[PDB]
Amino acid sequence: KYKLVFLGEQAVGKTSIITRFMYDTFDNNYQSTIGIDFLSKTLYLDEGPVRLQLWDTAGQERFRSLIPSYIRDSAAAIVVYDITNRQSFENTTKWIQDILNERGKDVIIALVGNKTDLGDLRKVTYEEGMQKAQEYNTMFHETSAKAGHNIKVLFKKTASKL
Ligand SMILES: Nc1nc2c(ncn2[C@@H]2O[C@H](COP(=O)(O)OP(=O)(O)O)[C@@H](O)[C@H]2O)c(=O)[nH]1
Ligand SMILES: [Mg+2]
Repeated sequence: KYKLVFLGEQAVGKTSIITRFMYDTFDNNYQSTIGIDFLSKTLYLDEGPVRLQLWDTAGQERFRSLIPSYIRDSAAAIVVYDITNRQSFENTTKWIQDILNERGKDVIIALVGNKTDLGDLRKVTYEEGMQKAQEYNTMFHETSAKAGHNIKVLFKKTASKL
């Protein structure tokens, strides 16, 4: 079993990405919520099966004292932002630092730009996201939980190198 924690500002798409991967579905009528959740899934890689334990967190500032417990013992950490929201992107550094403080080098980190189906509303370029990821040597991906685009490769890459 490997603990994968999802971090990021409220409403960027953490719950939706997780749902998309778990049941390959999307709630088009889903109106943002506050809460935490745990879900695990087994992925079969051309090397053997890998059990993943996904932690869906609550990123609002009022829950900051819970961050250490979110990240503790994690094998991987996904920092998610919204490509249409500049402020959610500016906060990625904060989340990446929380990860480094708590786990140092013993964790795989991935930076994800979500909501790629709203390209017309993009406020953060792919370039910017990629540079941030390169600054901290993390993985970089842009996804769309709504359309269900480029999400499976994210979990496959994490489950493979970990
Ligand atoms: N257009 C679009 N909306 C999305 C996408 N992912 C999530 N959303 C919507 O954005 C809102 C916030 O998503 P949610 O998963 O609750 O965010 P969380 O706070 O990170 O868990 C919801 O109303 C979702 O339906 C996406 O890829 N595209
Ligand atoms: Mg959520």
